[PDB]
Amino acid sequence: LPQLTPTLVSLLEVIEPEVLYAGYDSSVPDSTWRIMTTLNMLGGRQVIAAVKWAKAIPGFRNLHLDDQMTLLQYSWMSLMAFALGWRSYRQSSANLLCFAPDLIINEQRMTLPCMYDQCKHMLYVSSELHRLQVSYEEYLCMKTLLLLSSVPKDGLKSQELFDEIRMTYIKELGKAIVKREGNSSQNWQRFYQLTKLLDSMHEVVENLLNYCFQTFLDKTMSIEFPEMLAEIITNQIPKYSNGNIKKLLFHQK
Amino acid sequence: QKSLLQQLLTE
Ligand SMILES: CC1=C[C@@H]2[C@H]([C@@H](O)C[C@@]3(C)[C@H]2C[C@@H](C)[C@]3(O)C(=O)CO)[C@@]2(C)Cc3cnn(-c4ccccc4)c3C=C12
Repeated sequence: LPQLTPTLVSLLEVIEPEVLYAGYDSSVPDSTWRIMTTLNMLGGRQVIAAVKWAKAIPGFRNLHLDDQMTLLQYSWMSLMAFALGWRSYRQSSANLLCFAPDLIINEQRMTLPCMYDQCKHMLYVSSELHRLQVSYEEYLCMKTLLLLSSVPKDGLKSQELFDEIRMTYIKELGKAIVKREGNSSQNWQRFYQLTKLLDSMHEVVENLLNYCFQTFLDKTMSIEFPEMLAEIITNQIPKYSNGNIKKLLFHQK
Repeated sequence: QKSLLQQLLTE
């Protein structure tokens, strides 16, 4: 009976981009520098997959194409860290980062010379997802909210419509909570905890972005970044500084 | 022009 009557959540479940494979030359290395280059390459594909996904989100493309760009350039690292976190959580009993089914960074590689400082932040979101026992539906909504978690200081060119969409998904997340088990007092606490998690993503994004920017501009290191991703980065580094970025927060805490 | 991202948002 139901299934044949689409729900916002059931639709979020089907547009979820499928799992990408790394390509390989699987004898996977020890050089911290190769790992990064390799991950940057896969990252480029991973981001394109995400853009397509954004366009499939109900109401997203009904925004000025300019806002669709600002959004994706402000939240890509976020969508990336959150999805990697979830995939790492559902993948194993613990300890690792699962970038692809054919590309995994385990305890060993995770601690090579310059890896841990970069990876610890990625492990963080994975541990958080585990700690709060987040359901697949909760995650589908939270990830959508992450796309809508940073607007320009000076608003958007579709502000009104944006505000309406953001709220639609916030309520959509509320439902996924009501569904996961069935309490009443916990629903409040639960919503407080997940909105807290969403709020902490800005922080992990901030840490991951420093390494991303530092590494991209060095040229004393010479770490490769794919073409499109490179563009988004060169494009955002100037703005991310000046404070032209506004982070929506559920808690001024 | 092209702007890889912009171009995909219209692909
Ligand atoms: C989060 C996340 C952070 C990026 C990472 C690489 O670009 C290397 C970066 C920029 C890192 C932050 C920064 C410290 C970094 O280590 C460097 O500075 C290297 O120069 C990337 C895009 C690659 C990747 C390939 N897969 N995938 C992935 C798979 C499943 C779900 C989500 C993502 C991911 C998720 C990524």
